[PDB]
Amino acid sequence: QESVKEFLAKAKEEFLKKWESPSQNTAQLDHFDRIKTLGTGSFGRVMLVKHKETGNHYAMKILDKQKVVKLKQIEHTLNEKRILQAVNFPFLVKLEFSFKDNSNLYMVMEYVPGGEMFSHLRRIGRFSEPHARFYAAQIVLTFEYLHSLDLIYRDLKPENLLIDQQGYIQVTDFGFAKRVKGRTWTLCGTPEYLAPEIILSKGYNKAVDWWALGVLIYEMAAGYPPFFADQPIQIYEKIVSGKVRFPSHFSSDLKDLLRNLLQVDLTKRFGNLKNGVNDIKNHKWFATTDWIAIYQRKVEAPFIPKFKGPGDTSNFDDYEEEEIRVSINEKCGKEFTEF
Ligand SMILES: COC(=O)c1coc([C@@H](CO)NC(=O)C(C)(C)C)n1
Repeated sequence: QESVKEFLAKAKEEFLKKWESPSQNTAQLDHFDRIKTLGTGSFGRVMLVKHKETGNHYAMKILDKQKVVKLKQIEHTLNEKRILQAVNFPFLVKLEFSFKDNSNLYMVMEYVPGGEMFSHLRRIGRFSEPHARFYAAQIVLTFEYLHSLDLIYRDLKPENLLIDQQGYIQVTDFGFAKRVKGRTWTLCGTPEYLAPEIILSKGYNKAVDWWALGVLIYEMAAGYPPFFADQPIQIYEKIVSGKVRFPSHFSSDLKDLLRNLLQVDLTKRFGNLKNGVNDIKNHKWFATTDWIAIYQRKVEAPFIPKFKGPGDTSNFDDYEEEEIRVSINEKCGKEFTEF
């Protein structure tokens, strides 16, 4: 479709201009008040902050440079910021500022107050097929955009899909995203969502994102993932067998789509054939989807999250509140020069 082709050609031009000349050093820590920790990991955390002059709220991801180095995430953190400052799509969380100091790296993102899809899915149990399809369509369009820019996302899971004030998705966490024209090799992603070729240590490509979409759609519509088991080794055995059991409540169209996304042979997997994403967009499970209306945000969402305003944290959970310490000495300056 020439209109889609021309849209994607412009998207790639605009991405490349920012990719080749990345913004740097566009805010500083003492311009913000710290409000609350919204999540925390082995080298980073996300905190709600408020800009002291405008009053705007933001989600600030703070990465400790020394822990990034120890956990072998240098390149991944540089990928994340360089990609996020260069992309622009309705269903991606927007990076507003970035900066670093003696101790940390900071990415100041728009704050999405409705919470993770994960919380909502686990609360309700499972989504109906129309509800799962609304979210799936947004992921299909987002992956069409990213892949056209030669980006692989590599962290699709329900925790990374935030629900905005209109009930639409914002994908967050670009920590594993990478610009890859061909193959890449790093072992990364959560166990339930890993494609077989990642588990088997192969050179893999963008087809891993389409596999993960199959896992996500299955989990949204069933309430649990297709290769579930108690420990990773057992999850990995199920994935590489690719034997899947579908609930009888799944439609025949849903099972057919999922057999083609959860195809172990990556050379046969939907999204990775000659017709690319159009095998997915034209599949019968998506026959009711108006792709343009989804992109334009004209479809009424299945679910509007309950929250009181742009500062409400009630859809995220509670963590021990730790200091944001900044050393008097610069740490790991060389490794993070380009941030
Ligand atoms: C716009 O809002 C956000 O980007 C936002 C809100 O809360 C989060 C939290 C929990 O999802 N994430 C983390 O803390 C990680 C450490 C990356 C897992 N991100």
